[PDB]
Amino acid sequence: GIFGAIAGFIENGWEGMVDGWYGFRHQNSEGTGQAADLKSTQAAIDQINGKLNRVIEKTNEKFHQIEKEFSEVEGRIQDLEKYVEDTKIDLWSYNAELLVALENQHTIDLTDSEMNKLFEKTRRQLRENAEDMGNGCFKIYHKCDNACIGSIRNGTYDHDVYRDEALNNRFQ
Amino acid sequence: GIFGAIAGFIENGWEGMVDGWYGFRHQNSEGTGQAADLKSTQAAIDQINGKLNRVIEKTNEKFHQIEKEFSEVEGRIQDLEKYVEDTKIDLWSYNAELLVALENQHTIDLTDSEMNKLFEKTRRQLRENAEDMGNGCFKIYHKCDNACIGSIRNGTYDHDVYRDEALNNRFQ
Amino acid sequence: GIFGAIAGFIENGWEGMVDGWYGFRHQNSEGTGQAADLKSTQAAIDQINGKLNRVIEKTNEKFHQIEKEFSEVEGRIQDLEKYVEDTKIDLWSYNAELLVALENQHTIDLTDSEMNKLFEKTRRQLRENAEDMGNGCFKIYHKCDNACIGSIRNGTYDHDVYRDEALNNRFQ
Amino acid sequence: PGATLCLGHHAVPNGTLVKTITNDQIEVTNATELVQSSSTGRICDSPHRILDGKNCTLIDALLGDPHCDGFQNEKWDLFVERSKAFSNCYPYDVPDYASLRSLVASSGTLEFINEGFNWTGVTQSGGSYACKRGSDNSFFSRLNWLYESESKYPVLNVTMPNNGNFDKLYIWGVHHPSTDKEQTNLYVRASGRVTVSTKRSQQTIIPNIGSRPWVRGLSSRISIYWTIVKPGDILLINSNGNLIAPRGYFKIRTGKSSIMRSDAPIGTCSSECITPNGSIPNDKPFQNVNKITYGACPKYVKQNTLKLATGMRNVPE
Amino acid sequence: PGATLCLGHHAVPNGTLVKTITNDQIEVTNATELVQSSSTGRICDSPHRILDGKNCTLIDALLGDPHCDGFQNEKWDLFVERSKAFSNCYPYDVPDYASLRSLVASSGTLEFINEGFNWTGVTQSGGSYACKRGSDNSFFSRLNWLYESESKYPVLNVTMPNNGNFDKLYIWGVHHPSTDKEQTNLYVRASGRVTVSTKRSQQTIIPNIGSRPWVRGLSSRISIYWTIVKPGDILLINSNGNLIAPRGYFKIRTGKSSIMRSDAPIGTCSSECITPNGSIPNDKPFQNVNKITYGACPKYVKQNTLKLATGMRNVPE
Amino acid sequence: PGATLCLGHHAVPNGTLVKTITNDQIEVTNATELVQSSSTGRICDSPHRILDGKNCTLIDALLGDPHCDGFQNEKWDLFVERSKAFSNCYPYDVPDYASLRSLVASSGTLEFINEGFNWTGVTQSGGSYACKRGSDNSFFSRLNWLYESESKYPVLNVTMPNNGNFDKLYIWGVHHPSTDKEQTNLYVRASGRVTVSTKRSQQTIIPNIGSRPWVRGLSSRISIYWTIVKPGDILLINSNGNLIAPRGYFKIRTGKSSIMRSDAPIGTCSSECITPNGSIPNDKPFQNVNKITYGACPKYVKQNTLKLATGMRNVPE
Ligand SMILES: *[C@@H]1O[C@H](CO)[C@@H](O[C@@H]2O[C@H](CO)[C@@H](O[C@@H]3O[C@H](CO[C@H]4O[C@H](CO)[C@@H](O)[C@H](O)[C@@H]4O)[C@@H](O)[C@H](O[C@H]4O[C@H](CO)[C@@H](O)[C@H](O)[C@@H]4O)[C@@H]3O)[C@H](O)[C@H]2NC(C)=O)[C@H](O)[C@H]1NC(C)=O
Ligand SMILES: *[C@@H]1O[C@H](CO)[C@@H](O[C@@H]2O[C@H](CO)[C@@H](O[C@@H]3O[C@H](CO[C@H]4O[C@H](CO)[C@@H](O)[C@H](O)[C@@H]4O)[C@@H](O)[C@H](O[C@H]4O[C@H](CO)[C@@H](O)[C@H](O)[C@@H]4O)[C@@H]3O)[C@H](O)[C@H]2NC(C)=O)[C@H](O)[C@H]1NC(C)=O
Ligand SMILES: *[C@@H]1O[C@H](CO)[C@@H](O[C@@H]2O[C@H](CO)[C@@H](O[C@@H]3O[C@H](CO[C@H]4O[C@H](CO)[C@@H](O)[C@H](O)[C@@H]4O)[C@@H](O)[C@H](O[C@H]4O[C@H](CO)[C@@H](O)[C@H](O)[C@@H]4O)[C@@H]3O)[C@H](O)[C@H]2NC(C)=O)[C@H](O)[C@H]1NC(C)=O
Ligand SMILES: CC(=O)N[C@@H]1[C@@H](O)[C@H](O[C@@H]2O[C@H](CO[C@]3(C(=O)O)C[C@H](O)[C@@H](NC(C)=O)[C@H]([C@H](O)[C@H](O)CO)O3)[C@H](O)[C@H](O)[C@H]2O)[C@@H](CO)O[C@H]1O
Ligand SMILES: CC(=O)N[C@@H]1[C@@H](O)[C@H](O[C@@H]2O[C@H](CO[C@]3(C(=O)O)C[C@H](O)[C@@H](NC(C)=O)[C@H]([C@H](O)[C@H](O)CO)O3)[C@H](O)[C@H](O)[C@H]2O)[C@@H](CO)O[C@H]1O
Ligand SMILES: CC(=O)N[C@@H]1[C@@H](O)[C@H](O[C@@H]2O[C@H](CO[C@]3(C(=O)O)C[C@H](O)[C@@H](NC(C)=O)[C@H]([C@H](O)[C@H](O)CO)O3)[C@H](O)[C@H](O)[C@H]2O)[C@@H](CO)O[C@H]1O
Ligand SMILES: *[C@@H]1O[C@H](CO)[C@@H](O[C@@H]2O[C@H](CO)[C@@H](O[C@@H]3O[C@H](CO)[C@@H](O)[C@H](O)[C@@H]3O)[C@H](O)[C@H]2NC(C)=O)[C@H](O)[C@H]1NC(C)=O
Ligand SMILES: *[C@@H]1O[C@H](CO)[C@@H](O[C@@H]2O[C@H](CO)[C@@H](O[C@@H]3O[C@H](CO)[C@@H](O)[C@H](O)[C@@H]3O)[C@H](O)[C@H]2NC(C)=O)[C@H](O)[C@H]1NC(C)=O
Ligand SMILES: *[C@@H]1O[C@H](CO)[C@@H](O[C@@H]2O[C@H](CO)[C@@H](O[C@@H]3O[C@H](CO)[C@@H](O)[C@H](O)[C@@H]3O)[C@H](O)[C@H]2NC(C)=O)[C@H](O)[C@H]1NC(C)=O
Ligand SMILES: *[C@@H]1O[C@H](CO)[C@@H](O[C@@H]2O[C@H](CO)[C@@H](O)[C@H](O)[C@H]2NC(C)=O)[C@H](O)[C@H]1NC(C)=O
Ligand SMILES: *[C@@H]1O[C@H](CO)[C@@H](O[C@@H]2O[C@H](CO)[C@@H](O)[C@H](O)[C@H]2NC(C)=O)[C@H](O)[C@H]1NC(C)=O
Ligand SMILES: *[C@@H]1O[C@H](CO)[C@@H](O)[C@H](O)[C@H]1NC(C)=O
Ligand SMILES: *[C@@H]1O[C@H](CO)[C@@H](O)[C@H](O)[C@H]1NC(C)=O
Ligand SMILES: *[C@@H]1O[C@H](CO)[C@@H](O)[C@H](O)[C@H]1NC(C)=O
Ligand SMILES: *[C@@H]1O[C@H](CO)[C@@H](O)[C@H](O)[C@H]1NC(C)=O
Ligand SMILES: *[C@@H]1O[C@H](CO)[C@@H](O)[C@H](O)[C@H]1NC(C)=O
Ligand SMILES: *[C@@H]1O[C@H](CO)[C@@H](O)[C@H](O)[C@H]1NC(C)=O
Repeated sequence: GIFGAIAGFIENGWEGMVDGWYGFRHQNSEGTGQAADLKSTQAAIDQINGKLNRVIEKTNEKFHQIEKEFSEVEGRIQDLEKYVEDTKIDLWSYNAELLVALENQHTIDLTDSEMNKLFEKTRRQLRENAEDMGNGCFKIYHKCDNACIGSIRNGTYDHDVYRDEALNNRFQ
Repeated sequence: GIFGAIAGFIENGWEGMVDGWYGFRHQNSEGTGQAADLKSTQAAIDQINGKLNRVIEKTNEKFHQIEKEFSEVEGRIQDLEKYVEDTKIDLWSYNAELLVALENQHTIDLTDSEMNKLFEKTRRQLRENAEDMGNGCFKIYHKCDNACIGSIRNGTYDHDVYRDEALNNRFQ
Repeated sequence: GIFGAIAGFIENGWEGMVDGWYGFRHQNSEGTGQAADLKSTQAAIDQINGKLNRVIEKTNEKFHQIEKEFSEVEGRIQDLEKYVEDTKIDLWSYNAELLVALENQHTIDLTDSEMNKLFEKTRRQLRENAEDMGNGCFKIYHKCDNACIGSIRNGTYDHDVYRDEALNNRFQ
Repeated sequence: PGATLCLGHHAVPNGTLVKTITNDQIEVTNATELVQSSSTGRICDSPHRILDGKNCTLIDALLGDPHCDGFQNEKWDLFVERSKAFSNCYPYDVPDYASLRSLVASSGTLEFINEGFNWTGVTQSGGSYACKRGSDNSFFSRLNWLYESESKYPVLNVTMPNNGNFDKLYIWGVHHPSTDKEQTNLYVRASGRVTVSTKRSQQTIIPNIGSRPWVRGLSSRISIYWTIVKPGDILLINSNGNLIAPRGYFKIRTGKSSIMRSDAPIGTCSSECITPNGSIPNDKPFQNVNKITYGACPKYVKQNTLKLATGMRNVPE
Repeated sequence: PGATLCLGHHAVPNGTLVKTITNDQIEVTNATELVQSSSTGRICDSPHRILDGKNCTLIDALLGDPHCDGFQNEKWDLFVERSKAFSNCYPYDVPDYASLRSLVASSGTLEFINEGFNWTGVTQSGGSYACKRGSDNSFFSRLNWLYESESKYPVLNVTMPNNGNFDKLYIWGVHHPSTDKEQTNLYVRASGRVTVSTKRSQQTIIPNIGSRPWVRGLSSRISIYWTIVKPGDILLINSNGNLIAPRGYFKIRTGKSSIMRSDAPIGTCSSECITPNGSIPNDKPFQNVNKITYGACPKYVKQNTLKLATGMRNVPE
Repeated sequence: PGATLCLGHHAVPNGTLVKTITNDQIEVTNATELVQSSSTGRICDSPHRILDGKNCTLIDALLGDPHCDGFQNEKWDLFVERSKAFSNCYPYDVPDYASLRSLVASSGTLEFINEGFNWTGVTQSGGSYACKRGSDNSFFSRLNWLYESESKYPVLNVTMPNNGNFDKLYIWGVHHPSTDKEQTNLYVRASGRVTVSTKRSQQTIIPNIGSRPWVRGLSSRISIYWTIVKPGDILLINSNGNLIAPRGYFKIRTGKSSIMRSDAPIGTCSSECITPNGSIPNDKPFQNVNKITYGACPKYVKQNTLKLATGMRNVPE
């Protein structure tokens, strides 16, 4: 939420996008289309798998410990054994609760970030040939058929080819 | 501080804004004005109240424990009782110190974020009719009376109505 | 990584920049140059030194404690002494591991942020006289000799002086 | 022919400094305190059942020291021991005093059921001027000082089965006379022995004759011991002298009761969290009042202040 | 004459709620569970060496209670004590039972080496009908009940040096007769004494004559004690009556062995983490099954669920 | 007719790998080490007062073993016990050795004040060839071995009030003879008894006659005990034999003193943090040298390295 893309200027997600986390929808002279962006998708997945691998990193191995259940009342020493264990459990429970809260806050922000990064990358490709409509969409001011849209999706769009046509349409 | 709006490209806060956390000041043909933006204000407040509710979530309830003050020297068992409690207190003190540091760092960044989001939302509304002056202000290149400014503040500004007038003023 | 500047739209770092963390490289009519930006450099250093000072803030001072190594088998009380210490060490080891992970994630993001802030500050100075080429570079559409480049680096560039020349070159 | 539209944020003239990951002191518009550092100084008498021990420690109310007679069969969530408490009966010691105090405190009741032990052959209800009850020499109300009858003290061998469905706590004792004349006068034999056993456990205590420092009139002592008997188990008391017998058992319960050392007065108010300094509110997550607490309490920490930011950075002009 | 290009992200129809710093419940596209909350109910017999105690506690297998004869010289990583276990030999107590159980459990072996103690002047291998082995009155297999020979009991004074390079655990005992006739019949003298010493330590136990509650045929008891002897040190046993002698020593080891109270059945599977409820997987960092565990285990926490987000915020239309 | 202006950041040819929330290994331009993992191997003699025990344990310096005479009335912040230490006086044991060592170590002083106990009727200053002081048979300097005078040993009954304003630590003992002839020769009576009491506490120890393993010439032993007496309280020592009497009291203090087992040599340097490996710097927040520490120390952790990034991601070309 901290970049304002997901659940922000992008109104909602696409349930019909099943082959990626992020991607492109277009409308042009030949129709409409949808395509997943694999690099941004993979960047967010790699980060989430990294944090998952860290959280499950290593299992403490413990053997003989102290007793934790008691059938007889004893007083002082049993009070201390119980207090030590209860103290330990409360602190680990705190660590677990905080860990998940921090990680989940960070996961929501990093995935929002990757969405924003793809948007900013696309904006920069388009240079003076498109305008940001404010809802995650670019209005592209020149004829842009399927190969042209494809060139934008794979980072090879040449803005100079269309600049004259786009400037003419943009400025009356 | 991480987005560079608050204490960054916005030079300072407005002590005279008393009905909101974020908002708009304008100068036009009819005078000057100030108005709070409630949605951004409320978004930051909701987040801060969420973190406050979590920090105060549940009070551990403890009953019979161990003794923690002693009138007689005893040696080994008393050493251990004291060490257990001192160990516990130091760890909770660490948790409390870290919690407040992390939360306060995050609160400063989220409020900076909400300021940036409102700025970016306004920029996107204005399309080709204004330019970013670099200090949180837009220079609007067309006559924009009080209703027009109001339309920007409530998200109904129609950039097409003014585009011809704005382009003419922008480009000589 | 969360802003997408460092290790993102800026392809790589500059090993030859030895007098600052961030800065400017230019090409113009008089040649090429490199200059460090001290304010952004200092802002990131100040933050890192702040977090370093906090991590080393205060050394707990402990005196008489419990025994932690034993030459004789004893059973219950020794089990508890060992368990208390092992419990403590595992929790401090957890705190240390988490602290460094969180701090390092934050340091990478704050330094990325400062790079983005300098880029955004420069973009805003240039107004309509330059375009973002998508790789951290601005194409400046007017003659901009060494003093002019210097004016951009020290925040005194006057975009109005060059706007007519720049608009003419930008739009055919 | 145009307009200017400026985006911005509020500020306050009176900001407050907070700590962050990167800054020891940075000013935000507002903050809230997370460490409870004050107390009204009163222990609220709701919602927990407070029993003010007044002049009595828990152990003296257990044994039945005469000035503690008002505590017979009492209950509590929190027993409050006052620093002015004093013993005023037969001078005594409890090996593992701390443990007996703890297990009774945690049980939360002095509910006592008399049992008819068969003390045929001995005299009962020995007394002492160190332990007066009104006008008469007396003794701990829950203990039974046995001694010779018609110049004999037979080997006592008595039993008390636990045929109920709950645990029984027995408090008993051993008398340490100060001289050999006392020993033979009270128990005939030159030395006594007290053995208290169950199916699974046993305790034998041998008394020791000799002078101790004069306390409340006496150089002799008694030593207090305890035995728990589970359902289906049996108490067996075996002695040839110096036995300080139980008169019955205390019902042991489990639950949330405890004990606190405090001189704070008790007031009419409600508070979930009790410290020896008095009750404290529990709206904050941490507290610096006292590491000793009872109830639903904030966690004790060393810091006396921790400010949580509740607003943006304060950037005045 | 143009096109529209929209950037966006996926969503799912079935999101899952998670907690964050700022939100008690926010929907993400997916999450994974971090708290292990279930068990198959079986203790996997790999990779740790499980020894099912069955009807025997560890201490009864140590001492050599006849129905525990099958445990002689056994080893284990984890000794599992069943709630149906029972003693069926001479009624006994162990002062500091918990500690002896612990140090043997942690040692992980009942390996026993006989030693030829010089018991000249006494009869050996006393038995009792409370401790039958097949058809015959018998006794704890690792203990040696000494008593008078030809109506005398001389002052026993025997030694056993530790000339090896490892520690020796000696289990020994003291007999508490129920009557004076038993005492004189078995040990001649009116009261016994058992002293077990090393160069650096000593223990003296005085037996106590008297009735205890009838258990398995008897009102008498034995009390169990233990002594460790390091290399170069010497065991010296000195007694004038009531000695329950060791027959040798147990080899003490260090390592990863332990003991667990559980009624869960043992199965053919492999699992690093064992709880009294059964083995549990250890792919999650936390668990809410049991604070008692053995092996490579998740950490016990109070929460029964903690969801880690593995996807973005879910924003459907 | 234009220019290009590129924004950018530095890099280094020699980056360093760090851990993050999302990355086990990511390269940054610089990092700093947070775990102290080395020691010079020397215990710095400033700023804490180090007392090298050399051949003496703390308890042997307390009791007054002759080769420990140089430690009389010593003070320390940290008493360092060497592994080569040895006892060379009467063979002894301390029940709860660990606790007496701890309370003296924490007190930080062996300051001893002689008191004139009234030992009328007994001979004082018994000695032994196991405890030579120069040419003469001797004994622990702070203890007073009492025995018969003119073939009698009367019931000793002596008192020592605490009329000062500070606590007194008394060290006393009980002699265990190896044979009955020793017992009667030294104390006339066939068995002794030592009772040490205050207003509120009492200890009775019965000696035990018999052989222990030969140590430094002897099969007998002494057992060491201790009693603290608060202001307004009184010490009363009552014995009919085998008493090893105190010669006075040790002043008990509270403060920051402690004790450490270490063979590290002491050097001329200053260091706030002491480990048994030697002093360590305390500029880092954590350390992996030793869980045993004294002073202002980093916190012990299992990791031997933790790198804190002090620079941006390193992105070379
Ligand atoms: C082993 O050694 C100890 C120590 O010497 C002996 O213990 C002492 O025993 C005597 C009894 O013979 C005790 O004497 C009693 O002292 C009581 C305490 O008095 C204090 O308070 C008054 C003011 O009220 C002060 O003036 C006084 O100095 C004390 O500070 C008195 O209350 C007793 O007096 C009452 O009885 C006597 C009759 O004996 C009358 O004369 C008095 O007027 C009054 O009615 C009494 O004097 C003494 O306290 C014990 N000391 C300790 C330390 O315990 C043991 O007796 C001895 N054992 C053997 C077997 O000999
Ligand atoms: C100190 O005081 C105690 C308590 O009074 C005495 O201890 C008792 O001693 C007697 C022995 O004289 C014990 O009696 C024995 O009880 C056994 C337990 O029986 C239980 O189970 C049966 C059913 O199987 C029930 O009917 C019964 O009520 C009990 O619940 C019996 O097994 C014994 O009986 C066998 O032997 C006798 C011969 O004596 C035969 O008559 C029987 O048929 C059978 O073969 C026996 O009766 C009694 O249990 C002890 N009680 C306790 C609490 O320990 C001490 O003796 C006394 N000390 C001294 C020195 O006097
Ligand atoms: C109960 O049972 C124990 C064990 O049997 C008896 O304890 C033994 O008592 C005897 C005394 O009669 C002790 O004998 C002494 O041993 C000392 C240790 O010597 C060691 O070192 C030498 C080398 O220096 C080795 O050669 C030797 O083997 C030992 O390893 C010696 O120092 C003593 O010798 C000195 O005195 C004798 C005079 O008796 C001279 O002959 C010698 O030359 C020398 O001057 C002495 O021999 C023995 O150590 C004890 N053993 C243990 C394990 O304690 C108890 O006595 C017995 N109790 C009763 C009441 O009988
Ligand atoms: C039994 C009796 O009456 N003995 C006479 C004593 O008064 C006197 O010794 C005096 O004893 C005083 C304390 O006496 C009691 C007491 O503690 O009050 C008297 C109690 O009735 C008695 N109780 C029983 C069950 O015997 C009790 C008991 O013996 C002891 O407490 C055991 O330790 O003693 C006080 O100590 C006086 O200082 C002392 O002089 C003797 C000899 O003087 O005469 C007896 O007639
Ligand atoms: C020694 C003997 O045979 N004594 C006869 C007893 O049978 C009888 O008292 C009866 O004793 C019963 C228990 O007897 C044993 C036992 O525990 O089995 C018999 C053992 O052989 C004996 N072992 C040794 C080494 O002496 C053992 C021992 O004395 C005790 O366990 C010590 O506490 O006792 C049972 O208790 C009966 O209830 C009881 O009547 C006596 C008198 O009746 O006659 C003896 O001939
Ligand atoms: C008292 C005395 O001189 N006895 C003679 C003994 O020398 C001898 O038994 C020998 O005793 C040796 C140890 O003797 C001492 C000692 O420990 O040095 C002598 C001390 O003066 C004496 N101290 C006191 C206050 O009595 C001390 C004491 O009795 C014991 O330590 C108590 O346990 O004993 C050594 O053990 C020899 O091995 C032993 O033969 C006897 C009989 O031989 O003759 C006595 O004249
Ligand atoms: C709640 O009650 C606790 C316990 O009584 C208070 O803590 C105690 O505070 C006193 C302050 O008077 C400490 O005693 C003093 O220590 C200084 C040195 O620090 C010394 O110079 C004085 O002579 C005096 O001894 C005492 O150590 C301390 N006790 C504990 C266990 O920490 C606390 O102040 C009370 N808090 C509130 C909010 O009422
Ligand atoms: C694993 O085994 C442990 C230990 O047996 C289980 O914990 C135990 O759960 C029972 C639930 O039946 C608790 O007993 C019950 O408590 C309620 C009140 O909470 C009471 O009304 C019932 O009459 C009964 O006494 C028991 O306290 C608890 N024991 C401990 C030590 O916490 C646990 O449920 C098992 N977990 C799994 C996943 O199998
Ligand atoms: C500081 O001193 C401590 C304590 O002496 C050192 O820790 C000890 O390190 C030794 C390494 O020689 C450990 O002993 C060895 O263990 C291995 C198996 O791990 C075994 O194969 C060897 O035969 C030997 O027994 C010892 O367990 C360990 N002690 C403790 C209590 O952990 C530490 O290395 C020293 N650190 C520095 C920086 O000097
Ligand atoms: C979403 O999360 C669920 C549950 O955390 C994942 O389901 C697991 O999938 C793996 C791999 O197929 C299986 O081995 C597990 O048994 C599944 N666990 C459960 C509880 O069902 C799921 O794969 C995740 N990913 C997606 C895209 O749904
Ligand atoms: C990068 O980190 C290293 C090591 O953390 C720094 O080296 C330290 O420099 C200080 C100041 O000159 C010395 O006092 C330390 O002794 C050095 N430590 C080590 C381990 O070499 C270095 O200064 C940091 N900065 C740069 C720019 O490299
Ligand atoms: C990018 O897309 C264009 C248009 O579809 C295609 O011709 C070209 O081969 C692609 N290049 C890369 C590097 O993907
Ligand atoms: C927005 O403001 C304009 C101008 O003041 C007003 O006419 C219109 O009703 C407003 N609409 C909404 C949805 O707030
Ligand atoms: C900025 O740079 C220009 C051009 O080099 C120079 O003339 C001017 O003095 C500088 N001003 C400041 C404030 O640095
Ligand atoms: C009580 O004990 C006496 C003496 O042992 C005995 O005679 C009597 O039967 C027992 N029971 C009752 C109820 O008196
Ligand atoms: C065993 O003890 C007896 C009696 O003390 C003794 O005579 C004998 O020599 C000792 N040794 C052996 C091997 O019998
Ligand atoms: C010491 O004790 C003796 C014997 O009990 C006694 O006679 C004497 O008065 C006491 N006091 C002094 C100072 O000798």
